[PDB]
Amino acid sequence: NYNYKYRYLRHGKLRPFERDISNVPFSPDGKPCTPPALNCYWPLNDYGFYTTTGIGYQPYRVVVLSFELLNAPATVCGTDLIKNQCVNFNFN
Amino acid sequence: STIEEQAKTFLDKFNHEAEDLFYQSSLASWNYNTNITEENVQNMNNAGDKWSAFLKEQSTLAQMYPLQEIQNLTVKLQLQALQQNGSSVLSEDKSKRLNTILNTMSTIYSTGKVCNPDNPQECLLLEPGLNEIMANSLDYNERLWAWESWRSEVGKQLRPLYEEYVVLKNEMARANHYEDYGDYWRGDYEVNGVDGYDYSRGQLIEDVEHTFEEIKPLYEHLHAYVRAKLMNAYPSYISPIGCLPAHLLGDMWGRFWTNLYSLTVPFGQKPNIDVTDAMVDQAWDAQRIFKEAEKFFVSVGLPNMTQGFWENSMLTDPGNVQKAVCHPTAWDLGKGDFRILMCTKVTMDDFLTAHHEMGHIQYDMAYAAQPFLLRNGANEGFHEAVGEIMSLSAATPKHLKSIGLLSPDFQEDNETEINFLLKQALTIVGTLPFTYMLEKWRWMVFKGEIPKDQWMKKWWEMKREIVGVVEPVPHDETYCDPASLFHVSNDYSFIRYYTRTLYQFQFQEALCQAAKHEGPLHKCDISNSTEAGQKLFNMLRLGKSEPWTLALENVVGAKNMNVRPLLNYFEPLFTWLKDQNKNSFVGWSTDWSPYAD
Repeated sequence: NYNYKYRYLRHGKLRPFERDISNVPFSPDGKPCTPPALNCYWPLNDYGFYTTTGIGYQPYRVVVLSFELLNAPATVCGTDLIKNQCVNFNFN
Repeated sequence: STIEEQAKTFLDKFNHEAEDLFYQSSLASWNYNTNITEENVQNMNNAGDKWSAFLKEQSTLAQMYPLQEIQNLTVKLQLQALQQNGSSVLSEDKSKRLNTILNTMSTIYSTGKVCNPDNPQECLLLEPGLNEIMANSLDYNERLWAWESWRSEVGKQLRPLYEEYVVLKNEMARANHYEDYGDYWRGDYEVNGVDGYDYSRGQLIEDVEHTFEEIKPLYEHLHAYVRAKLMNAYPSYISPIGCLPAHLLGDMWGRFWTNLYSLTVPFGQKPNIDVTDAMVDQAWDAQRIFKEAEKFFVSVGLPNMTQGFWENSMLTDPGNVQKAVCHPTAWDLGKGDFRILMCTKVTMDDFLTAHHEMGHIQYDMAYAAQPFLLRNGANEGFHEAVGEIMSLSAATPKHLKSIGLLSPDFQEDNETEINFLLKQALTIVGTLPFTYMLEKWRWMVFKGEIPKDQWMKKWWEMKREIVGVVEPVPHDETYCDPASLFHVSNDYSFIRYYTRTLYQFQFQEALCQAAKHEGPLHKCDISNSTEAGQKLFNMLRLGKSEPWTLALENVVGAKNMNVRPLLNYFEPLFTWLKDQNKNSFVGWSTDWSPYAD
C-alpha cells in the first residue's frame, strides 16, 4: 500500500506546522527541471508497506494533538455525585 | 552544490527506488523457492529482470559522476559498486551467450541423472539418491558406480560449456580491468582509499598458500589416519601409503569428509556428542529446534528476529502438496523481512544449521542500518564465518549438555574430547585442501595456467598431490568434473569457505577470550557470556564501508589470514594424531590409482 507518500526533498526544514503540498521538480539548488533530468527527480516517494515486513515498516496512523494555548475561551477541559453528605458544587 | 552532495543525493535516489524493486525481486524468489509453480518460475525472474535492467540503467547513470573527486570513503565505496560495470560490458552477442552458457550449465548439472547400464528404469539424480549412496553405503561397486556415472552423464556435456565459459567470462573480467574471473573474485576482497586497511589482489593467492603450507602436515596426519580407518572399512581397496579414492570420501568429490567419522571414529565405545538421536528421543519438532537456537542467540546477547520470520517463514517441509526446495537458506527479502527456508528435520546437524542460518540473519540484522549495497558482508568471507561461529560454539559438550540434551553429569575427559575434535576435524581438515586445490585450479584455468586440453588431467593430479585423492577410474578431457561441481558451474567463487575456515577459529578464539575460557577452544560455550556476542557485534555491523581487514582487526587483531587458531584448535588432537599415525605411513602418493593397480 504505497498510497501514503512522504515528501523528502525540500530546501530546508519545515516551519512550525508547515503543510507542504506543492509538488515541484527538485534540483538541489533550485534550477527548474523535468524528470528524468540529471539531479532532477521527485520530492515524493512511496513508503512500502506490506504486512509481511518488519514492525517499524508497518503502517501506523499518527494523530498529532496540537496545543495552541488560550487564544480564545475554553474549548476542551475536564466527579461522581455524592448523596447525603455535605458536598461542594460547581454545576453547569 | 558540490559533486559529493549530488553524488549522495543521486545515490540516495538509487537506494530508495532500489529498495522496493529488490523487495519485489526477493519476494518473487521466495514465492518461487517455497512453491515451485510455472507462475512462480515466470514471475521469479520477471521481478529479477525488472531489477537487473534497473541496476545497469543506474550504473550507466552513476558513472558520469567523478569517482576520483569524492572525499568521503563511505559514498565513494557506493560509487565503486555502481561504477562496477558488471557482466553486461561486452558485445551484446557474447554477454547473452555467457548468460546462456551459465544457464545451460545450471540446468544440466541439476537435471542430470545416472542410469543402470542394463536397466533403463533405475535412474537416480543427485539429491537424494546419490548423496545417500556416496555417503553411507559400503558397496565398493555401488559407490564407484554412482561416483563415476554422475561424472559420465553430465560432465561430458558440461565440458564444452565450461570450455566456452572460461574464455567468455575471462573476456568479461578483462573488460572489467581484472586479470581473470579469479581476479574478479579477488577484487571483491580488494578495498581502496583507506590508507592502511587496503587490499591487493595477489595477496589472496599469497595468503591462501601461506596458511595452506601448514595445513599440509595436519591434513597429512589426518589423511593418514582416515586412510588407515578406511583400510579398516574397505579391505584391499586402499593402499596404505597412497591416496584415497574419491568414491570413498563421503561426498562426490572430496570436499567434505565428516561422513568418514562413523568409520574413522577414535573411540568406538564412548557416548557420542552428536545428540540427533537425543533430539528425536526428547520429542522435538522444527519449532522447538528453532526456539532452542533462538534461546542460545538470546544467551549470547542477540535479539529475536522480526515478527515476519515467525509469521511467514516456512519452518516445516509441506511435502507433496506444496513442494519446496530443501536447501537451508537465509532469505533477506528487504524491508526488514527476514526469513529462513529449511525443510527442518530433528537433527543436531539441523540444530547447528538453525544456529547457522539464524547467525546469517543475525549478521543481516546487524547491517540493517547500512545503505543498500553496503548491506552485505565486509567481504564475501565473513558472512559464512559469522554463520559458522554459533554452530562451532553450539556444538560443544557444555552447550548441548545444558540445552536439555546430553545428561549434565557428563565427563569432559580426553576420550570424548578427542572424539568430538576428530568429528569436527574431518570437516575442517577435509575442506581445506579441496578448497585450496579448487580455487587454485580455477585461478589456473581462468588465468590460463592450465591449458584447456589438460583440465581433467591436471585436475586429478592436483587432487592426488594437493588433496591427496586419486580417481578410481581414469578421466580424459571428455569429462569436466569441475564443471560437474556445484560452485563452479553457477558463476560463484569458493575461496570464501577457505577464509571462513580460518577466520572461524580466529573469531572463536577471540570470542572465547571474551568468554574468559581457560582451556583449549572446544570446551568453550559462549552462552550466558555476552562479552563474546558483543565482541562479535563490534565487527558485525560495519560492513563494506570499512575494509574486512578492519573488521578482522577489531576482533582478532590482524589484517590477514593466519594458520595459528585452527592449529591451536587441533593441537591436542594433533598430539593424538601423532600418537595414532605411528603405525601407518604419514602422507599420500600420487602414483597410486584404483584403475592402474
